[PDB]
Amino acid sequence: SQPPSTQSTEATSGVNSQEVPALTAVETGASGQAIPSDVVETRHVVNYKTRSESCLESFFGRAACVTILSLTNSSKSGEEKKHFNIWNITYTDTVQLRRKLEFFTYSRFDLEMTFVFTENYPSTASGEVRNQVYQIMYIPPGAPRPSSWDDYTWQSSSNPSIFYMYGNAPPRMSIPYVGIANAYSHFYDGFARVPLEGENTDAGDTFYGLVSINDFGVLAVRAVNRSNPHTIHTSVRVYMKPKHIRCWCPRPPRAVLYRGEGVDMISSAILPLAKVDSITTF
Amino acid sequence: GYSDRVRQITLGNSTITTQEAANAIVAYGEWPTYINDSEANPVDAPTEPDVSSNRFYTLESVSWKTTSRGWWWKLPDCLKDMGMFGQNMYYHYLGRSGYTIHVQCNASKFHQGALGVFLIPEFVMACNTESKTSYVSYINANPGERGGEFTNTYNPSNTDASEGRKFAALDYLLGSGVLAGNAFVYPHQIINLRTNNSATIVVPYVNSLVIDCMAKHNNWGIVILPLAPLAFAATSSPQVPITVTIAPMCTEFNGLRNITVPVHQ
Amino acid sequence: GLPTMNTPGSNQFLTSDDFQSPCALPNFDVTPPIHIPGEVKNMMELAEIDTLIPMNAVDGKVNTMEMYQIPLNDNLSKAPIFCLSLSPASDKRLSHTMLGEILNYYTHWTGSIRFTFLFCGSMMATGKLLLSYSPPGAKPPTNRKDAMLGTHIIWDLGLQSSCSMVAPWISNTVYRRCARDDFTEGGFITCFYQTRIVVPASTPTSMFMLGFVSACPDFSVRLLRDTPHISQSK
Amino acid sequence: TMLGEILNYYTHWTGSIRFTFLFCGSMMATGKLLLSYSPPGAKPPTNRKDAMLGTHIIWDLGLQSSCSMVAPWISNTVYRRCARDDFTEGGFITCF
Amino acid sequence: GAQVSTQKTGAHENQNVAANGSTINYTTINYYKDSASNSATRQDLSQDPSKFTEPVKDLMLKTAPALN
Ligand SMILES: CCCCCCCCCCCCCC(=O)O
Repeated sequence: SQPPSTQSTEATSGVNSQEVPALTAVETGASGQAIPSDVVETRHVVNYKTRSESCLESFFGRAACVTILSLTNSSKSGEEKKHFNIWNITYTDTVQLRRKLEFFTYSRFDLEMTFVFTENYPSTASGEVRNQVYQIMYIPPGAPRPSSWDDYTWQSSSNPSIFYMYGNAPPRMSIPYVGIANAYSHFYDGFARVPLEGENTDAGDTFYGLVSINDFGVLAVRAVNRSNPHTIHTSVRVYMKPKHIRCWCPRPPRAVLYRGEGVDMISSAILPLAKVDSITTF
Repeated sequence: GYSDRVRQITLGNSTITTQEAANAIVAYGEWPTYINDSEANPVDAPTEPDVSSNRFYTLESVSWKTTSRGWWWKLPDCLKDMGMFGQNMYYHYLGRSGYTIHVQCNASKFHQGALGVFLIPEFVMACNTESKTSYVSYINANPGERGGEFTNTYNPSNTDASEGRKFAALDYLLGSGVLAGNAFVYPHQIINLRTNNSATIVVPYVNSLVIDCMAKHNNWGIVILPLAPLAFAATSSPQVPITVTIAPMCTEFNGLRNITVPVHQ
Repeated sequence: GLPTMNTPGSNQFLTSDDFQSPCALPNFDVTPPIHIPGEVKNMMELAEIDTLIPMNAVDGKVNTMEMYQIPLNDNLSKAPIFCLSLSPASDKRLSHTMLGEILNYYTHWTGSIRFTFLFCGSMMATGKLLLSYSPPGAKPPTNRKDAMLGTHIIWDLGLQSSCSMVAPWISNTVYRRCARDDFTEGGFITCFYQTRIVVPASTPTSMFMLGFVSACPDFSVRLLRDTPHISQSK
Repeated sequence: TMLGEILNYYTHWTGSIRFTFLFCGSMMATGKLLLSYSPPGAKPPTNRKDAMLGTHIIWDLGLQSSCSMVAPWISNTVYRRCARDDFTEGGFITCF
Repeated sequence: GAQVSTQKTGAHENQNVAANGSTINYTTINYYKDSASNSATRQDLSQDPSKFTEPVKDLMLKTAPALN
């Protein structure tokens, strides 16, 4: 049927009573509940507006760029190691996506990934190069990981993968919720393990937070082509769009610039507000 | 009839009365309950103490001075040596509990000031070094009933390994980069000295798991801030105590093993 | 096979597209849900929570805790206590509240806004404060005389500690632009002493109040946009 | 006390005992007190933390000027001896 | 086995009623059987702000003193 609208306003009139919507006690933890009909005379208004843009599914329904990977296909031997790039999967590489996710403490969603490729020549001289193909392989935590672009793991006998020919539409794939827990945590107030009385008093220093517990594997991305005289540099933009999303606990959004994968602050950015000239400036 | 201000909370072998509370809050509208069979993770036979761990405990008091910038606690941690709750969290690998958090602070009618009491799930705080990230020792991260304090100065050390293992507990950013003014999103109550002398918040267990390991993770933290300064006007330096009293409730444990004894100083 | 034609839009990639993609992990058994307290379904549920306004973010107060404390005195004054422009995603002091930050993800907004003030003075002190809203066609309500010709509430400080003012959705449009403009003028918010705060012997003469802002139930937003507040280097 | 005087005519007694405290200060003054009973055995509650682990009530001073703490009848016997007989230790009552 | 559902209305839709016209419809077919492959879900405007704005054990009415 018709999607439910936001609050309509009834007509009201003057009041002289012991009922007092104007006063409350925010100490109770409750917000004030006053609406215009409680403090001013109002006219009747039918409200047909809906909160659809603001639904969480809508709010998060955008493919954000998360990371950029660099691949280089070159005949120069020192570039062999650059033919292949490994990405540690995270959403923390980009501030807009992590900031939106960090409005919530926990969330559950399925994930859509999109891979957008751009090629150019980093060299001082270009020339003919045949069309390249790229392989995106997902390597789950603990799975064998390649040492080179031409290693044995690329056979992809287990690890799922995508083969993309440059110039076609960007690949897009969907990953079902894969957290071990029943929701992904965006914060973890704890340690990966508990150091005991027989250990160093500074123990735990290096294994605190979400960073020490989550491991989502890596993206092993390589050009699959043989080297050519003219080097091709490829920029791979990895996008994420969470969908079918539920969130379980609101938080203040971060007000300051991020420093790394945790909640760490840089002193140069701990001043989030602009100054005003006066408390009385309109 | 009954007033809203007057209340009695009874759990286990202890009772708390109050004559000046702004009701009580049940975070997210939910009470602590025991795990339903349909959601259970472990297949161990659970331990469910009835009136042992589920009693109120009083944490070491802190003082409210006009120069304090706030106080904080990690919740499971603050009760780690508290009788049976303490012993059960160390004997069992896993455990779960909700809490009743009661904060007390007396003042006369001539005093003014206000304390915001906020309960923050996953209260993750920033390290105090710019050379490392998510860096904090177990010991500094988990101070016990003593809690910690907030400051208004960020003085990280990119060279001193010892200071870097302490938290960068700024008051205005709640130690994590979020303006405190938005802290109100979390369940909270205000001990406004001209209105209340106490606050009560009922806390359900909130996690991604039905049950977790208590020696590793602090499900909730407690943050108390001087939202409005203390003043008496009959002294150059007024002082009132703040005392936090906590009871676990609907507590259960699994994974019985040798008692865990964490690194400590 | 079926004859087809490829219409415009084929092979583009759109950020906001809605189209089925193949599953990466076919037959994957997804970890079952449990109930987790605190479920949020809509961003407006958070917009309606009262959060503090950094009303006093002036030199020496900016980015310190004191920016949230509005001073009050037992002294004679005909001056405004504070002033605010009612533009939630523009005014420097309103933009960073929870309501402000949520609105910084939207292009337009509508509905009424509530301002709640909590007196954090002594119990022995009393007084009356005038809170008001004056729609945009007005010149700035600089004097109490201008403030009292608009929408206003006289707040008697007493047994109940706080008072909520509602600034109704008075507009020449349906939704106002979140971004600052000249056209979508917010209107003015201010406060004056209605009387004076009267303080007895041995009671502090310098009090504070905490202002809060939240969305009303008729509140909504139109289109999603990225927030201007968080930067990133390359 | 009247209870003691009646019990001094008996060799054995049983049942819970109530301790009620009336605050007689000014009306303007406020504060809180901890009233606590510990079962017999172990070391006495010489500080607040130990008193706290026992049976206790927090008394908020206000209009209701009188708080009742009840020492439940926790015992390993049926009746306790009235005499200070170590077979039937009383338990401890403190206020902090 | 397609599912027909009402479309969100737009610029040329005469009624905000959203129950006027047989044309405000779209057809969804789920082509993949793994549910993660399904397109974005339906709008759901169910809300419960009381969890965050009035989480008070003892119900109080807005017209009554907040504190009795
Ligand atoms: C062939 C390439 C497919 C790559 C699949 C990677 C799936 C990653 C799941 C999302 C993990 C991030 C969620 C979180 O940090 O809370």
